[PDB]
Amino acid sequence: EVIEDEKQFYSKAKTYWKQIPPTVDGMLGGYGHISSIDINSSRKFLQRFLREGPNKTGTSCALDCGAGIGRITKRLLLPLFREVDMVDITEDFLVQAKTYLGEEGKRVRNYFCCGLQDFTPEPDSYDVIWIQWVIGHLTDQHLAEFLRRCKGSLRPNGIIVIKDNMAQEGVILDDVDSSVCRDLDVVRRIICSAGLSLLAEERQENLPDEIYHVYSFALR
Ligand SMILES: CC(C)(NC(=O)O[C@@H]1CN2CCC1CC2)c1csc(-c2ccc(F)c(O)c2)n1
Ligand SMILES: Nc1ncnc2c1ncn2[C@@H]1O[C@H](CSCC[C@H](N)C(=O)O)[C@@H](O)[C@H]1O
Repeated sequence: EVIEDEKQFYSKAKTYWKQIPPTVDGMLGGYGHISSIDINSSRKFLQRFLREGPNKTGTSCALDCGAGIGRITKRLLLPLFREVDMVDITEDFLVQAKTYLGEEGKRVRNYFCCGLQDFTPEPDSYDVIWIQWVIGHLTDQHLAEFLRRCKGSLRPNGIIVIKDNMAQEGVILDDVDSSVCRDLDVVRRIICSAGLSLLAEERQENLPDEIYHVYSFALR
């Protein structure tokens, strides 16, 4: 109901991200000062599955969805995992990632340039599949199909993490960058509709009151 034709929905957002500077501040819509707050909370939220316990999550390989120039790949994933794959729809950001990442960018194993609605991660490949601030660009059915494909790419004890914006009441339409913001209910329905289990749900604090609410979901 909030998407009249899907072809124009994707084509408008892809054009939007072509004209965005490959800087950290451009990845977050002009909020690059919160990158340190985000990464550190994502670091804590990720130890829940990395520390000792019954079902320890591996550290062999990870997949960053959205990624951009590698803001999360550089600060969060590359320190913790041996190899990291990146996937994005904007080729410019992946090219600029080779510079932004630096010496450690040599451990980035693959750069995929295509949309999540068309991306199929290899099975039995990743210990962590990080999906941050990008789900608002997919349709409700493509997001469920994508999460269904990610489940088959997880290694034993692997997890899927979704950290994106959540609306307070209703679906908020942002035609500035061609994205939809959803509430916790529709997201959890889509998550459950892919056959995934809720393992943890945490809300990011220490955030400006102008941006949306941000929640993290741990799935497998
Ligand atoms: C940092 C954050 C969370 N700000 C925010 O709250 O939104 C703001 C409202 N307005 C749009 C996005 C900024 C600036 C202008 C942000 C930046 S870019 C982004 C996003 C976009 C599209 C997506 F599909 C997605 O998953 C995520 N979120
Ligand atoms: N339909 C789509 N399929 C795959 N990636 C998309 C997409 N629409 C937007 N993106 C990517 O999602 C990012 C939007 S915000 C980038 C957030 C980034 N993942 C981070 O580390 O914080 C852009 O890099 C854009 O190229």
